[PDB]
Amino acid sequence: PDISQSYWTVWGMRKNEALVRFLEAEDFDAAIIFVRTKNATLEVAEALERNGYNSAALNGDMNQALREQTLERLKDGRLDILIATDVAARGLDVERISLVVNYDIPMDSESYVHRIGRTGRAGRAGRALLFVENRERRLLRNIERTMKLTIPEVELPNAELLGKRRLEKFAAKVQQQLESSDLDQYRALLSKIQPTAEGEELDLETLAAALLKMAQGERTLIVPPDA
Amino acid sequence: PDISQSYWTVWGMRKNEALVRFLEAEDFDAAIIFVRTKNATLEVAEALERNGYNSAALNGDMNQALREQTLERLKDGRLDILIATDVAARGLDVERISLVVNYDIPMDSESYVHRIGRTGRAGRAGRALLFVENRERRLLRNIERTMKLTIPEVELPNAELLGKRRLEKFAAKVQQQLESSDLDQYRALLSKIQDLETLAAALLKMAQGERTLIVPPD
Repeated sequence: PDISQSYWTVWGMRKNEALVRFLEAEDFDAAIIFVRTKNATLEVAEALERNGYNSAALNGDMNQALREQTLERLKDGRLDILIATDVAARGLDVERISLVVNYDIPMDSESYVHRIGRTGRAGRAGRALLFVENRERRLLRNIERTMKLTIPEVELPNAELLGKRRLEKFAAKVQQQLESSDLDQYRALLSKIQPTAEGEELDLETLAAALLKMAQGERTLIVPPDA
Repeated sequence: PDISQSYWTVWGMRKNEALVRFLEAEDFDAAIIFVRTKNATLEVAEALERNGYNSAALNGDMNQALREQTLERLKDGRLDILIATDVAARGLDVERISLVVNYDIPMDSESYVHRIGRTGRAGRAGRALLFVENRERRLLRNIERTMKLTIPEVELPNAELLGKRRLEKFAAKVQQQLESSDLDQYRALLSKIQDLETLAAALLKMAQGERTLIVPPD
C-alpha cells in the first residue's frame, strides 16, 4: 500500500546517464519511466538499450497490436522497463512494476500521484524516483504540497556504490559455481594455464586476478573513479 | 593448387557435431560448407552459430543482391563460414577460403572437383574435408575411381586434442590479461568475494567461456 518516494536534483550528469546509475544502484523487478513526450520515450529507450536493459516505449498513438505485444512481453519478462507518457500509460495495471521514475516532472501534480500509483498497487512496497531540474523547483514544491509530504532528496549513486553492487552480484555467480561437482578437474588446470617460459613462478594470486578480470561481466568491477 | 584432401566416415556422432569438432581442431581462415538440400543450408547454419561461429546460408532462394552482400561480409571478415548449395555458388570468388567441407557427398567426381576448387586459389595452401556415410561408400568409390586417386581417411579429432586446443587458446588469452595494466586493482578484489585455489578454479570455470576446457570423453 506504500510507495517510498525520493527525488534527485539534476546536477552532475544528464538524465539518461543518471537513470542508468539509479537503475543499477538498487534492486527492482520492473520499472516504468514517465516522460513528457513521445520523442523523449525514444531517446530514453535507446540509452537504456545501449546500456544493457530490455526496454520499450509505450506511446499513445502506437499500433494497438504493438501495445498488447509490449505489455505482455513486460508481463512474461522479455522486458523489464517501459518508457511511457501519461497518455500511453492510462489503463495500465502491471504487477511486476516495483519502480516508477518521474523522468520529466509533471506540472499537474495529480499526474504525479497517478504515476507513482502504477506501483505499490499490490500488498508489496514499491519505490518512486523523481528527477527535478533546478529550473523546476517550483513544480517540486507544487507536488510536495499537493500531497502534504516532503520528498527526500537523494544523491547520485557513486562509483564505489556501483562497484559494490557489481561485486555482490558477481559473488553470487561465483557461489553457484563453487557448488559445482567437477571443480577439482579445474583445480588441476591452474598450473597448466600459467606462462613459465620467460619468468616462472606459479603465482596463484596473480593468476586468480587475471581470471577474475576475464570472468567479470560486461559491467566492469573496477568502476572509474568519478563520479 | 593443393589442397590436401581427406574424408571422414560418419560414425559415432552426427554430421553437425562432427563438423563443429573438425572446425575447432585445426586453424582455418574462412570455410565453405557444401550441402545438397537448401534446408540444410539453413540448419547447419545455426548449428554453427550456436557453437559461436559467424555463418550464413547461400542458397538459390536469396538473390541476387543478398548473395553478393553475403560474400562481401565473408570477404571483409564479418562472416567466416558460408553454407552453400552448388547452384547458389556457380559464381565464386572469395580469397579467404582455406577450408572446403563436402558435408554432403557430391553425386559425381566433376562436382567434387568443382567444390574443392573454391580453396587453393592464388596458389595458397588449402584443405578439403569430405563426409561419407556408410550407405554412400559407392558414391565415394565412384569419385575416387573417376579421379584416378584415393582420398585419405581420417579419424574424428578426439576429445584430448580438443582439450589441448582449447587450453592453448585460453592460456594465450590468460597471458594477455597477466600483462595488463590494471591487474593490481583486481588483485585487491579477491578477498572481497565469498581459499585461493578453490576460488581460482571457480573463476577459471567462469572465465573459460563456452568452449569448456574439461572435455568429456567422445
